[PDB]
Amino acid sequence: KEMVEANLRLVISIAKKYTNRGLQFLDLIQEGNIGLMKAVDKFEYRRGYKFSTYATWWIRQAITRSIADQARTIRIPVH
DNA sequence: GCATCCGTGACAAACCTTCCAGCAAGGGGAAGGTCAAGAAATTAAT
Repeated sequence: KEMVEANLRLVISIAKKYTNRGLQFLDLIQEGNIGLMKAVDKFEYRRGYKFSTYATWWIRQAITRSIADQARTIRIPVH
């Protein structure tokens, strides 16, 4: 909880590059929230990296997944 | 018990799984479509 609450600035700073008129801001924010929640258990911090750098890829994956599944009436898949 | 603030009308990029249609070059099963034999039903001799 404190890990995901200390890094909401990460999702609200990464959600600037995908602010198109397909979805609202809050859906992308809460999809990046579950992407960061997956990155918490996928972190494995013993390599010596920061959480923002590895969490950026997971949150961008969740953002692309939300813009692929949602933001379109005809649901076109992610590929 | 009185002044004052909101509804509401306005002709990215790779990575990996399952699932399904095509072209070989066609055969076979299920299901539905047409030809030559004998049997019903009519008539011209008493």
